[PDB]
Amino acid sequence: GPLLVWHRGDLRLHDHPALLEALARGPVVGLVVLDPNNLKTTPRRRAWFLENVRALREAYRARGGALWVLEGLPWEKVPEAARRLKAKAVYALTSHTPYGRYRDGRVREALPVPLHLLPAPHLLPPDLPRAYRVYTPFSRLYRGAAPPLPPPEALPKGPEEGEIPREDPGLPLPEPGEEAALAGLRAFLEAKLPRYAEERDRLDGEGGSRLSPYFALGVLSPRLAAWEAERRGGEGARKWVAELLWRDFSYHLLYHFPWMAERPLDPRFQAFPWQEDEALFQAWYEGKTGVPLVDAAMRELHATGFLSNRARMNAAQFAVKHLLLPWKRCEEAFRHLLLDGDRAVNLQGWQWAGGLGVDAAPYFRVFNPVLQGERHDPEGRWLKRWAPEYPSYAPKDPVVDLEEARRRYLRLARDLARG
Ligand SMILES: Cc1cc2nc3c(=O)[nH]c(=O)nc-3n(C[C@H](O)[C@H](O)[C@H](O)COP(=O)(O)OP(=O)(O)OC[C@H]3O[C@@H](n4cnc5c(N)ncnc54)[C@H](O)[C@@H]3O)c2cc1C
Ligand SMILES: O=c1nc2n(C[C@@H](O)[C@H](O)[C@@H](O)CO)c3cc(O)ccc3cc-2c(=O)[nH]1
Ligand SMILES: [Cl-]
Ligand SMILES: [Cl-]
Ligand SMILES: [Cl-]
Repeated sequence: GPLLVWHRGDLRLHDHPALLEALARGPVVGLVVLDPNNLKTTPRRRAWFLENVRALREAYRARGGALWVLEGLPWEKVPEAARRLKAKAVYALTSHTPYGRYRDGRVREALPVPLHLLPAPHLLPPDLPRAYRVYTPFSRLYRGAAPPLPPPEALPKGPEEGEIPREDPGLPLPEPGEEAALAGLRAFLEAKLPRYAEERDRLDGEGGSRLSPYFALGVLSPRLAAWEAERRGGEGARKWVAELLWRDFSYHLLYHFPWMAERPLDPRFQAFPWQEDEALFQAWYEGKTGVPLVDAAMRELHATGFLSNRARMNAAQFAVKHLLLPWKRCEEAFRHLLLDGDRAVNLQGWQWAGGLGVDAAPYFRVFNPVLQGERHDPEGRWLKRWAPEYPSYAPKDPVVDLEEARRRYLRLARDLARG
């Protein structure tokens, strides 16, 4: 009887504890379940996930192995596959999310064989006992990456079942699959890493790796990435690994503070008088604010499914601080546009950019959207690609009065934080 390897947000063969744990015991068959709880999302994200599942199947086939893909609720389909295959047990990487725990609990109940869950590779795990709200103390627990696990060589023969739907992303996807991811990683470490510290705050994000869409789906292990960067070493290297660690900090935060999906981490802000306003929400959402930087960011996001960190923090903070828009709606609309959209990481980013309690980032830091563009888009090349409407970073009939909006937020936030 084979062992089932159930891939979720780990669509790869390299550094995959569940895959190896299973293969060491006997023949394996891989499984992906196309779960409506994750797939009732935007076309771009459905297609990014589907095409990486397709790539993983190709990877299994190229090694002579079998990847099943079934559609439906995991607690129906996983036991289905285990019965049809006569599997002895199912292996998967632990998910520490509320839905991960719910789903895996229901799967374990419905399976008449063990579900063996192994820790996913991390730089630091999300579920350490100590809760940290601040990145520095959390980051000090990291002492360098453990070595990643090899991929299998050839995989054991088995029967393949199930179809992988072809869906329209509506935009150009990156090349899916771990072969493309690993090529991307090795090029970045070679060419860009040396100046990463000096170039990671560009509005165009061209100093960075552009690997988040692979990290989000586990197509690339963060442990392997951290290990490879550390073997490279030099100055870029420490700073880039620090950013990998921000990803793990985000999982840590949502794990210890699950209620931050509902309300600010900082309790002083839980009564902030946000101002719902359909028109303003839409102006922001569609990048029609009259603020060049913000409009460029949101138009790039709509068209591509990616945005640099420096653009994300400007676009997100503008909504929260300059527009006073309810953050939850904005957060969710933002995640749905992102190929790398990842609930914990996006929540972290929004609560950080919004001055809502992450990393004790102070309320009083308010981006000046013309200075931000001046500092992070040299000859204005980025503004020109994405909103050439605008001759400069100067706001052009902005949907709000920018200085008043600034003064208004700071007044409100000064009352709240210091009262
Ligand atoms: C408002 C806001 C929302 C965000 N939403 C998401 C999201 O849903 N999914 C997502 O993957 N990232 C999100 N980010 C984090 C970050 O901006 C992206 O991961 C980054 O832009 C990816 O570009 P890159 O791969 O070139 O990063 P690099 O600079 O090359 O960094 C390497 C990797 O480290 C991680 N990383 C880098 N910066 C951060 C960060 N600020 N926080 C957490 N991890 C980080 C990512 O996994 C990234 O691929 C958000 C940031 C903000 C401020
Ligand atoms: O196991 C799945 N994971 C999917 N995930 C990956 C996870 O959400 C996965 O369940 C883990 O994130 C939790 O173990 C997706 C992620 C996206 O960004 C977009 C689409 C999906 C779709 C699925 C899916 O159908 N099945
Ligand atoms: Cl979603
Ligand atoms: Cl177990
Ligand atoms: Cl190891």
